[PDB]
Amino acid sequence: EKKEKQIEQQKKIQMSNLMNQARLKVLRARDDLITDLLNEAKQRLSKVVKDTTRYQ
Amino acid sequence: SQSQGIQQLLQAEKRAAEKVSEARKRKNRRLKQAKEEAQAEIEQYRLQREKEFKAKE
Repeated sequence: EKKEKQIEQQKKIQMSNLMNQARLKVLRARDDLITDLLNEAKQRLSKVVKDTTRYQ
Repeated sequence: SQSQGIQQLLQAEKRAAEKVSEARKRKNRRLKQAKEEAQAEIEQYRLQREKEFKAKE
């Protein structure tokens, strides 16, 4: 009877293991995207300093 | 004459000792069999609960 009541808990456990991978993959993707925007911004700054007018 | 009384008394001791001793030995065997068969039935009930749980799982 206790093991039968635990069937909903087992579904939530197995689904949570999948969702923990999913959440952290999605969040790592968000951070990689913004990190690459900052990488492109650092490149764009290294371009801005080539124009002596703005760089002055 | 007297030999039938000798045979009755020797058989009286033999029967009264042996029949009781065999029943005492049977009592111990039946008690051991109760534990063994109870456990075997408990294992069959466990196997049923497990097969039933697998059908839920």
